[PDB]
Formats: sequence, structure tokens, C-alpha cells
Amino acid sequence: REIVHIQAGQCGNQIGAKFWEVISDEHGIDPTGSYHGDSDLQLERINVYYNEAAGNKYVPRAILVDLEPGTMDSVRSGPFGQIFRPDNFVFGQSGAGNNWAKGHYTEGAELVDSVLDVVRKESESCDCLQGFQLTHSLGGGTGSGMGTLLISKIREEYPDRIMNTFSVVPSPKVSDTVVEPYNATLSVHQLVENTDETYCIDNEALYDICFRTLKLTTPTYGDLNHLVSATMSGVTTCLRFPGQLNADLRKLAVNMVPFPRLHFFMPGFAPLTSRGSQQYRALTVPELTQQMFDAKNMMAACDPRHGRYLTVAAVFRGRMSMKEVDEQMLNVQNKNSSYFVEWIPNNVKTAVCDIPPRGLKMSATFIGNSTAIQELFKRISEQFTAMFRRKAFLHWYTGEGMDEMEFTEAESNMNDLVSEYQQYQD
Amino acid sequence: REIVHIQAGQCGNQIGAKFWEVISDEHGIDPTGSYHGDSDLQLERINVYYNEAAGNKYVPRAILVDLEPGTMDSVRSGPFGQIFRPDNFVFGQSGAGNNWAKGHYTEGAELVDSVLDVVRKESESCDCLQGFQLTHSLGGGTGSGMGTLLISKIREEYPDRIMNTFSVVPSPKVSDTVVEPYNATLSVHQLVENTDETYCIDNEALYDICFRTLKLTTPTYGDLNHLVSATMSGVTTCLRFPGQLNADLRKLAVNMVPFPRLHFFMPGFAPLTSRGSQQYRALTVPELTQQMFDAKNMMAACDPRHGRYLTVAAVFRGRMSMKEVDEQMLNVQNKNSSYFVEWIPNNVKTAVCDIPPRGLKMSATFIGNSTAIQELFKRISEQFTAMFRRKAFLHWYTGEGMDEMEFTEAESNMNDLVSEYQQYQD
Amino acid sequence: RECISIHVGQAGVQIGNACWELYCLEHGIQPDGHVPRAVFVDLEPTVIDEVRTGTYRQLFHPEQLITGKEDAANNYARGHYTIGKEIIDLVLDRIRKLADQCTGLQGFSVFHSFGGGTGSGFTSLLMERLSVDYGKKSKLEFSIYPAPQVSTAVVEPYNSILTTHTTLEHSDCAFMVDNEAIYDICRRNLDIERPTYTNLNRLIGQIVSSITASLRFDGALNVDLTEFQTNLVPYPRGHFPLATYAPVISAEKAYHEQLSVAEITNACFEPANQMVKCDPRHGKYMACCLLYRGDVVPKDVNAAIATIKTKRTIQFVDWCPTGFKVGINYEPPTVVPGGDLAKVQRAVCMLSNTTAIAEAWARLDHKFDLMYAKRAFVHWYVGEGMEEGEFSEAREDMAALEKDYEEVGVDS
Amino acid sequence: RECISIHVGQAGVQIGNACWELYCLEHGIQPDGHVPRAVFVDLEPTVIDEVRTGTYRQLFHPEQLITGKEDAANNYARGHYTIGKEIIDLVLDRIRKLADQCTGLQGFSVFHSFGGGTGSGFTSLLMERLSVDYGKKSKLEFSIYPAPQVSTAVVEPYNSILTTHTTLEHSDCAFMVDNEAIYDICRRNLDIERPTYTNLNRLIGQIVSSITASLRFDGALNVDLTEFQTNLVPYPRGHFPLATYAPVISAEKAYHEQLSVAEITNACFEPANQMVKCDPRHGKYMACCLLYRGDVVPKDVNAAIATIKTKRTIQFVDWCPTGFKVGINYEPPTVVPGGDLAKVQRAVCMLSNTTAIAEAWARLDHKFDLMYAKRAFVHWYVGEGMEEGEFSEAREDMAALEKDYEEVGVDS
Repeated sequence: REIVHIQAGQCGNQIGAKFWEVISDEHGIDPTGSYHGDSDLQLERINVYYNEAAGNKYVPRAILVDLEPGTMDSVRSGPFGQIFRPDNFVFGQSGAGNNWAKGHYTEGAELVDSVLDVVRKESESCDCLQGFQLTHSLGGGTGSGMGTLLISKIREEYPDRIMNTFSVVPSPKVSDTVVEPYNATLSVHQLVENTDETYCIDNEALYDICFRTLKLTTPTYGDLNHLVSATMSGVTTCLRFPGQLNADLRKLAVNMVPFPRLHFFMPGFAPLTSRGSQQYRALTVPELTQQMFDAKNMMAACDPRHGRYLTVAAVFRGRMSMKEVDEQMLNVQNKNSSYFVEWIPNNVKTAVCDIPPRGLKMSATFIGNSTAIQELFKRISEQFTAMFRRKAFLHWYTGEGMDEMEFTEAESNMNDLVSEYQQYQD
Repeated sequence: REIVHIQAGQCGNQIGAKFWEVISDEHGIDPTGSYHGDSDLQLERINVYYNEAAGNKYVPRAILVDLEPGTMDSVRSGPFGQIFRPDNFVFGQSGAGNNWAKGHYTEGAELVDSVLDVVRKESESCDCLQGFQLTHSLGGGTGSGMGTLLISKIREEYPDRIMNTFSVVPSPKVSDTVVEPYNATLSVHQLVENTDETYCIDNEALYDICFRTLKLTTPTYGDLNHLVSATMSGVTTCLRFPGQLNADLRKLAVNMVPFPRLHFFMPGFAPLTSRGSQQYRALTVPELTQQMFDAKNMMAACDPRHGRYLTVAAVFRGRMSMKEVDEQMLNVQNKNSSYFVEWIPNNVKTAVCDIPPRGLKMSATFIGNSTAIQELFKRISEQFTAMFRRKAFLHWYTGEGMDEMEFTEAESNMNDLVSEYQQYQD
Repeated sequence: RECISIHVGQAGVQIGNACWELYCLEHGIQPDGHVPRAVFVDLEPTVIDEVRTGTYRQLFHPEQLITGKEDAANNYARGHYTIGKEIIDLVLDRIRKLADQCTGLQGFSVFHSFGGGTGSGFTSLLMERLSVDYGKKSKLEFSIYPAPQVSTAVVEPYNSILTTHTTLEHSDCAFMVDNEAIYDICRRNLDIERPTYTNLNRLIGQIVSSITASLRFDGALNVDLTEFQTNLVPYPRGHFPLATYAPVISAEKAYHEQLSVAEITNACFEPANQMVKCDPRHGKYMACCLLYRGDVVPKDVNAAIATIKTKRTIQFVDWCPTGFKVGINYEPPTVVPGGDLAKVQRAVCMLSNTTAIAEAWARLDHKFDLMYAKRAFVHWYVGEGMEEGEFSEAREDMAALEKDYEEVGVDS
Repeated sequence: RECISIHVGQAGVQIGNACWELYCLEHGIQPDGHVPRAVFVDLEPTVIDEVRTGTYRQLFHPEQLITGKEDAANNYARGHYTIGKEIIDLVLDRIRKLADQCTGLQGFSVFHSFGGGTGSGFTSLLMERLSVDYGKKSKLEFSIYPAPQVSTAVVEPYNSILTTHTTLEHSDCAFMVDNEAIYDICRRNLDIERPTYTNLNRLIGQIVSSITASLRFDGALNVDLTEFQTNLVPYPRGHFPLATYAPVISAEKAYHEQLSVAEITNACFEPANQMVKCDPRHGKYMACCLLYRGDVVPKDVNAAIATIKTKRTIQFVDWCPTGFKVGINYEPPTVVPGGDLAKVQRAVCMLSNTTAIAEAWARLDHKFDLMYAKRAFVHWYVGEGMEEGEFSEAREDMAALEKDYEEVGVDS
């Protein structure tokens, strides 16, 4: 099987560097080097993310889409930056304006064809394609607009292969941009109707989870990114490993989406202990479920405790008892019968790889489909209206060839999306 | 079984350092080290006070609550101070004002949620929880107010698990504070209605017992604390050891509390002989009961000889004859039939561990529920009225959002508490 | 990708020499290196000559240095119509000759001094002739509008109510830096009663470096020129945001330099640090482009800003949920070797549209009337190919700029 | 957590330089180390200049040193109203600029000299403007109220009956240190008829170190600032306790230094050692905050105090059972390298509210009348934006401070 990552925008890009920083080491691939793999198993399934050309050069099969040179020229001028074949860099030296409209209708719409071109060169690579990984932020141009287009096109070209989306939904407390809800509401819209698996991460849900669950005092972006990339590795790549009970994107999809919206999840990693001290090793297993299922530790902003779950997928990856795994999951399902929805006898989807995260003994990625994420699109949707009402920075959109009915559309859509999700919380 | 200590306030905290200083050695746990235990028995039951993470790092499962940094930053910057996981430190850098009201309604009330949070992380640790140990002084803010809150919340969260309370009731002769009866009367109130086992210690009952029963001429606080911590080790931890006839918090509770008030006890240690000389070894057993049951030697201020007993629990811990133990107890019950209450054929609750205090041959903790402690709450209650009448330093309470009916409440309550206790002395 | 620049008017040229200095200074290109990417216009030779005689002498092509030996005249009319006309063609030619040589440009950063002759008038038609020859680009004009009480020219308003009305329907985003309100910064936030023009220039010369220079330069959150006007103008009026810089600390006196983000960002909204006497006396912000540079953690920002979004006393417009364009660059600022600028390792050049200018325009419009009310120096323009029309009809113009900046705010 | 400090008036500044000295001295931060956390206000430049010329010169930011080159004037009015006004804004700005930079503060330790111009007046409105801008904090003002017979200014009372009435409804706890009654200590408990102001300052400079410094510093019985006002004021009147120190022994003459607790605590209640000519002539204590520092065993205290509680001749108020806030710190005191302070390994800085001041206020109020009774230097204030109101109406004010300090005691 296979997949082809997609680094839309700067963020989605910045993260690319971290997702590939990791993944590679979790596959023994040095900058341009080959497979130094401490083992022999980190190779029989690599294909999922690379391509064979030289014999020591397995190149990441991702796409780097962005209308701001400097960015990709920071990712390509640093560490692992020199492993991507230049063909991968689909830049847009234009003005990468922070407008969803500027990267979806006017500026991005041009650079698109020169992207799809490659997304096809990579898809028609070899063997059988599974789906595409998509990273980006719903709070900018090259991210929400242009990346949200990249998919609307992808999903027309292969409505068969899957589409996981890793979105950095606009954090609450403080917005790292101003129109944010504009660029956001507009991209979520496109998401709820193309990709079929979305993993929403919040820069501040991370800080928290990174400053209190990792006594880490100076959580640089690199970190946040790093933590995130840690989860997306547990998801995909991982399951493309052996296991007593292994799954793969689809299983994950076909066990997690009760209703076609596409629904968005909230990823959570397992061993998340501070370096030295904490290295408690309390990782027998009840310790991992202890972790994963708590409020804090959910990369999302919202707290599960604020709304039932529809599905859950503990994708563990480290030798354990299909008994102490299958078992724990249960008590968990009974101690919290309250929030776990009922019309699904077994919400949880236990998954079990074998080999764990390179240096760790036992981990377990969590992919939750809780109704709690209602209380986020609400947020976003609110911010919109409060500012849409006055058409705040709307001239930067319309003036870019947009529509007063376009914004209406998205909000509503994504706004209805909130509605539905409640239809199950009840 | 298990328990989770609670270091409320500075005192309760200062003592934490001594209670853990001891207990650890009585369990071979070096600073951050593991179990060096001279034996193998000081480990099969540790759980009661620690947690498994690394494999050499069994961390004390207590809570350190205080609104004065410097304190916990003295306990954490000294000897065993580096064994508590930082997560344990629930500080309140606020102004730890010496007001019961400032640490129970205004300042402490905030820091509470960030405490309960952990008190749950520790409770939901593993196995089965028994109860929580609580140390503090009823003569200050972070002690009587905030710690008295910590319990009122604990007792709502698990009205099943027990609650032993180690209170440093305001010593008579001289008060180490001024509002003392204010901070006190207000905390005893909370006690008589939440915790179900309280062990009241008096800084001056100690001095005495420490300057004449230990020719000790310079009894530093460390000492007093040390002596106290010696008793609380005999109580709990101890009974979590084998024994011909062992008991455990409940037995202790279910044999010592005839009437739901909760009632307060007065702990007394056994071999309390001065170092060199005195090392008389007259510890066959009649020597321990000789000790324990005398007036002086009761960590309380009041003297047993001034009021019957309802229950007594000689929790011995050192190889002895269930005959010379069970026997002695009797004569004792007959030589003093006068004060020992009658409507209880066998007031005494003989308990018998096996392994003794690390370096000693034979000891026996005494937990007395005598009606004598009436003459202490009286004291306290008096001091109140004499100053309440003039609303002395009341503005520091009210001005902190308090009530003129709040003080009324407590006094009365705790004042009635005096009443009742007499209902048995007669 | 690029952005040409046309420094018009002695001032726009002095500021130009300055902004142009800071440049090479932080790009390692000494006196004689590459080739600029702008031009210099003035109807008084002696000033452009200063760029021909003084420093940065050979870093320019005598071709991007336009002069009209003739007369400057501190009057719009003459500079726009009569004289200024003769040169324009030639002027344009360069911004069409320099605009061709490049590769897919983005616009022209124009530098003029609102209340001048060559600066107000001329440009008026320069930007004028641009909006038609390249309507398909960005026209961000960086102005130095009239000191609130410390003006110079006697007519100033005549020249500034006229450069506003003629350029209004031609610019994309007009940045504004108040000459006086910058002095305050030199008195209050740097301490010096000896501020030579050469300083104010070093300052804008800084805030500007944060705009183009570094931004057009790679980073963790790039922001294109278009980006601005888009994220910065809510309405077609060539809206004028205000420039502000954060670490404006003195490189001698105090030294707390290490002023983490959390601080430098709060230091932008206090009115005593904004290169404009438009103290947020009520003007609700409606969009800010926080351009950061140096060592900055995106969370630090996506938090420092969050804290702000909830200060309320900083009231943002209604119809605007979120109006915070976070622009993050890498390379820290670059202070003159030994001027008077601190030299921190991070700064915040935040610019924005604030209902505040409702004031600044008001106070500048009123000025005008007083004089027009008596025709004052009117005969100086009429006799220069203007009419009772252009004045009265440019007054009415701004009138709807006092209503505009009023309606887009103060109301919900 | 922190506590800013505003040293107002030459005196409050001299004492400031002193208290500020003792600080670094016991924190290992020489001339040029970190950064203070206070400000300096005065309407006479030459004095704040002393902090700008003399020792501890570069340990301050010319920003936390406010001056009004103008005139001081030993008159409330002028300092509060007329002149003092002009500066206040600016003053505040720092206590709002310095109050922001921190992390969850607790209050401002204010340092003023009751009977002055810049000290009485000014502050009056400084504390005034604080109680409104941060009502949600602590306002402990450390005053140096009028020597009982050895006053200086001719008007002194005018200035002190006015700083009391205006600050009364604004302070949290006002500490008081009597300039004269401190001399006695220098004559009787240290021996020296050569006490320079620079000494009294070293003293308060000590008692104060026991308040903030060490207390805000970890210990076996920490005591927050709030703690004070709570455990120290029975009633809203910004009640004024008295400062007292124990080991005030001479570092040359006698040497019994090793004076165990049991001694140093008894040495606090003898009236000849309390930095205040308010000898407990009858004033019943109503709350004392015994701040100890150095090697002290809690039992030693919870005994030394017990012994006291039963001396009766030390009669505590009725409505107060126990009024003894025992504050224990670790680090012993820290005496000037070679001043004249003994240097023990334990001390007792006990402060308290005593029905005693019923006197001190009385004797200071009476003063006032005598002069007001003839208007004496009244024309000096009137002509400075005051009226027959402010005087007569601030007299009535204190009147109910003579009744207050009377009612809260002497009665059961």
C-alpha cells in the first residue's frame, strides 16, 4: 500500500519538516542517505512514504505547496531539507497574502495545475495507492485556501483513495492571526466535504499538554510540531507495520466514521512523560489508557469530558497482551458509560502493532471521534459572525474576486456541521 | 490497600518532611534511591505510600499544599526534598496571610481545584484506596483554612475511604500566633464533620515529653516533628505489616469511634527513653504499658487522668506474647477502672504487629480516645469568646469575604462538641 | 516578487537615503556592491545631489536619480500641474524601465512627504499615472503626514488635502508616520533633545525595513505585499494604517533589552510609541499586521496576542472578529553601528488601520478651511494651473473621508 | 508575589537609599548587579540627584527616578494640589509600567515623611490615585511621622494632619517610625550623640528589611504582605502599627550578643526600643506581628510569647483573645559592614497596633489647632489651591481618629 503526504502552506510545511524529521528516524533514512535502520523491519513497508531511484536515496513522496518562497526556502535550506526531490517544491513566488481567497481563487488557483501535475506523478508512482496525508493551518492563505483546494481536486481525481487531514484549527485564547475565522470557516467547509479523516490540533492545547505534561518551560514551535508529528506517525506509518491486530487508514476510517460528514478526530499520544525524572516506566498499559483517555492530553482544544464519543481508536504499537489491551478498553468503556454514546456497543477500536516508537518500550496513538469537537466549530463559527456581521476585513477577500454569498455558504455549512454532531451527543 | 498523605500549610508541611524522613528509612527508601531495605518485608506493603514508575524511584504519594512559596521551597531544597514528583507541589504564590478566611474562602479556594486535580490523580493511582493522611496546624491560614477545605472536598469525593487528621491544636501556655483561636475554632469545626480520625498534637505537650522524657535540652522543631512522625508511623504504615493480631485504619476507626462526631485521639509512643544512659531496655512489656498509659507521654496537652477513656488502641509492633500483651491490658483496665468508662466492657483494642521500629526491639503506638480532650476544645473555645466578644482581629477575616455568623457557627459547633464529650465522662 | 520604490520630495529622499542605508547594512552590501531597485524624484537639484555627493553615492545609477533643476515650490499645484508635469514622463520611464527589467513584481513602495511641493503635488500624478499603467499591482505609499502642531510650510494643509484626494483613488495601502509624534519617541523613549532629521529617518528607516526588506525575506510566517492591503484595508479608500515599532529602547541609557515577546507586543499599543500623533483617543483598530522579526516562538505570539484580544480597553471594531495578521520573520533587526537605537534580538513593527485617524484627518482638514476661508495663499496655485475647483472639490473629497472613517466604526 | 515601593519626599528617598542599601547587602548584589523594583519622587531635584550622583548610582533606571526641577515647598497644598499635580501622572505611569512588567504582585510599599511638602501632599494623591487604580491590592505605607517635640518644619502638623486624612481612606496598613524616638535608641541603646540621618535610615533600613525582604523570603513560618493588614488591622482606618526591633545592641561597646530568643522578645515590649515616642502609656496592644529571623526554635517562640501573654502589665485589648502573628524567617539579619549595628544571629522586628497612638495623634492634632486657631501659615496653602474646607474638614477627620483609637480600646 501507499500514501503521498501534502505540506500545504507554511505551517503545514513547517510541520512537514517535523513529520519527516521523525518518520525518517522511525525508518532509518538519513538526510539523503538510505536505510541505516537499526532493524530490518523498518524497511519492508517503507514504500508507503518513499520511492526507489538510486539505491540509497529513498525520497519522501510528499508535496510542498506554498506561495511564500522564504518558507520552503527555510525547510529546504536546513536539516533534512535536502531529501525532497526539487520536483516536489510547488512554490508560488506570488504574494502569499494571508487571504483564504487569495490562495484559493486568485493566486493559488494558478499554481494548482502545476501541483496536481505532480500529485499525479507521485500517485502513479507504483503499486497501489491508499490515500494522501494533508498538513496545514486553517488560519491563513496558502493553508486553508490553497490547501483546501488541493484536496477538492484530489477528491475528484481519486474518490477511491482516502484523505487524512491534519488541520491546525485556530486556537482559542489567542489567535495568531486576525481574520483567522475567515480563513478557517472557509477551509473547514471544504474539509467537511472532501477529506474523510481529519485530525485537528491546537497550538495551545499543545502548549498546555507540552508545558504541564512535559515540564518543558520553553516549548518552541519545533516542539509542538514535533509532538504532533509524533501522533501522525503512530496513525499511518505505524499500522503499516505488523501486529497481532493491525489496521490501516481504512479500518481506521471504516471504524471511526459513523456518518459521511467525514468527522474530525482529536489525536493523543501515549507515553507523554517529562525527560529525566518522570521516566517512571509506568507503562504496563493501564498507564497508557490512563493517559490517552484523560482530558488534558487531547491535542484538541475541547475536552472529551464535555461530550460523548462515537468512536475511538487506540492504535497501540509495542508488545502487549491482547488481553490486557482488550480488557482495559472495557472498564474504560464502563467507568465512563456516561460519555461514550450508547448506540454503538463497542465504540472503541483496539488496534495493535508490534514494534514501538524506536526508542520507547510501549506507546499508543489515540484517535478520538468525540462529539466534544462541537464546542470548537462553535467557537470558530462564532468569531465569524461577530465579525462577518460588520464585514470586517472582507474587502481583502472580495477585492480578490470572492462572493458575499461564499462566506455565507461556509459558515452555514460548517455551522450546520455543529448542529449534526449534537444529534449524537443526545 | 493504600493511602495518600496531605501536607497542608507550612507546619503540616514541615512535618511532612519529618514524617517522610522517618517512614522512608522505615522502608529503606533513599532520597531518590529505591529500596535498600535491610530486610525484604519493608517492601511487600510499601504501595500504601508510594508509586511504581522507574524501578528504583518509589515516590511518596502525598500532597504539598501551601500559599507561601519559601516553605515548600525549603522542604524541596533540603534533604529528602527531592523525592516528591514536582506535580505534588500545589503552591499558591499568593499572600499566604495568616487568616483562616484567607486560605479557605478567598485565596485558598482558588488553589483548591488545582489540588483536588492531583488528589484524584493519586487516588486513581492503582489497587484500592483506604484513606488519606492529613497534617497541618489549626493556628494559621494554609493550615486550618485551606487544609480544612481540602478535606471538606475530599469527603465529598470519597465518603468511603477514611480520613485521619493530624492536627497541631493550639498549645496552651503560649500561642505561637495571635488569632490562633480564630484559625482554630474554625478548623476544628470542619474536622468534627469530615475526617473520621484525628490525632491532636501539642507543641508544648511535646516539649515537656521531649525535655523531661528525653533529657533533651535543646528540642528544636525538627525534633518535636520527629517525635510526632514517630507515632503516625506506628499507626498507619505499621499495621500495614504482618502481625499475630493486625488491624488497619478501619479496625482502628471501627474500634475507636463510638459516636460519629469523629472524635479526636491523643497519640503516645512506647520506648521513649533518653539516648545513652536510660537505654534501660526495661521494655519487657509492662514497661511499655507503664509508659503509654501515664499522664505525661500523651502528645496531647490534656491529661487522661482528667477524664475517662472511650477507647484505646495499643498498636504494638515488636515480637511479644499475645498473653503478656492481652494480659497487661487487663490489669491496666482494672487498676484504673475509675477512668476508663464502663459501658464498654473492653475499651482497649490490642493490636500487634511483628517487625518493630527499625532500630528498636519493641514499641507500641497508643491512640487514646479519652473524654479528657474535652478540656482542650474548652480552652480553644474560651480564647475565642474572650476575643470574639470584642471582634478583635476580625476585620482581617470579614474584609476577606467572611461572615459574622460564620464564626458564631464554628464556636457553637465545636463548643457543643465539648458538651457531648462530657456525656460519657458521666 | 519584488517591489520598486519611488522616493519623491526632498524628504521622501532623505528618508529614502535612510531606509536605503539600513538596507545594505543588514544585507552585507557595503558602499559599492549590487544595484538598488528604486528611483529618486525632486524639482530641487541640491537635495538629490546629496545622494549624488554624500554617502551611498555610487550605489545608484544616475538614471534612477531624477531632478528638475527648475523650482520646487512649496505648493501642490505647481508641483503637480505646471512644473512637476514636465518631469513625470521621464520619471515614469524609469518606473517602466526598472519595472520591466525585473521578474514578476508586486508593486511600488512610494516615499513622499504629504505637505510639500514635489512631495504632495508631483506624486499625486505619479501614483496617478501608475494606477492606470499597472492597476494590476500594489500601490503602498509610505507617507510622512503633517505634524499635528509642529508643521513647517505655512500652507502644508493645502498641499496635504490635495495629495490625499488625488492619491486616494490610486493607492493600495498608505502607511503613515507622523514627524512630530516620532520626536516624542526620541524624547520619551530614547532620550535626546538633539534629534536630527537624520534620526527620524533612521527610525522610519527601521519600521520600513520591517515592511519590505525582512518580509520579502523568508521566515516562519511570510507576509507578501499584497497580503497587507488584503489583511489591512477593509475598504477601497487607499486606507492609511499607522506604523509602530516595539524595541525602541536607547543603546546607552537603560538596558533591559531582553524584553521577551510578551513585553515588546504590549509596547506597541501604548499610544506613546507609534510614530503618529493619532493617540487611540477612541479609534478602534480594525486590522493590525504584527510583523515580528528575530527569535520568536509562534505560541509566544499566539498567546501574547490572545492576552491582548482580551484587554478590551483596546476595543477592536465590531464587524471584525479577529484582525491580527501575525507576520514572523527570522533574522533579528539590524541597528545602525552607532546611532542611538538599542539593538535587541526581536522587534514588533505593527501597523494598522485605526478609526483613530478620524482625528488626524479632521484636525488637518479644519486647518485647510481656515485658510481657504480667506483664500490665503490661493493665488499661488491658481496662477499655477489649478482652480477654485480643485480646492473646493478636494475639500468635499476628504469630507467623505471624515464620514468614511467615522461610519466604518463607532457604529455596530 | 512582589511589592513595588514608592519612596516619596527627600526623606522617604534618603530612607529609601538606606533600606535599598541594606537590601543588596544581604542579597549579594553589589553596586552593579540586577534591577530594583521601585521608584523615587521629589519636587526638589538636588535630592533624587543624590541617588543619581552618590552610591547605588547605576543600580537604578533614570526612569524610576522622578523629579520636578520646580519647587518642593514645605507645604501640603502646593505639593498635593498646585505643583505636585503636574508630576503625578508621570509618577503613576511608572507604578503602572513597573506594576505591569511583574508577575501577580501584592502591593506597593510606600515610603514618605508625613510632615513634608513632597512627602505629605504629593503621596496623599499618589496613594489616592492607587486606591482606585488597584483597589485590589495592598497599600502599606511606611511613614516617619512628626517628632513629638523635635519637629523641624514650622508647619509640620498642617502637613501631617493633611497627609493622614487624605491617605486614611486609601492605605491598607501604615507603618510608623518616629524620628525622635529612634534617636533615644541611638543614645540609650547604642550610645552615640553623633547620629547622622544616615543612621536612623540604617535603622528603619533594618526594621524594613524584616518586613518585605526576608518575609517575602522563604522560611519556617512565612508571612505574606496581605497577611499583615489581615492579622494587623482590626478596622478599615488605614491603621498604623509601630515598628520595633530587638537586637539593637552596639557593635563595639557591650557584647552579650548571644541573647537567646527569650531575651530579644522581651526587649521589644519595653517602651525604650520602639522607634516611636508612643510609649505604651496605656495603649493596649490589639495585634502584634512578631517577625523573627535567624536561628529560632518555634517552641522557643511558642513559649517566649506565652510567658508574655501572661505578664498582664502588657494588657492586650479585650475583644482580642490572641493577637500574636508569629513570623519566622531563616536567614539571620545582615548588619552594615561597619556602621554601628551589633550583628546578632537572630532578631525580632515586631510591629503592632496599639491604642497608644491615641496619644501621638492627639499631641499632633492639638499642635495643628493652635496654629489654625490663628491661621498661621494658612495663606501659604490657600494661595495654592486649597480652602478653609480642606483644613477644617481634615481636622474633623482626625477628630474621629482620636475617638476611633479610643473606642476600639479602653472599653470592654
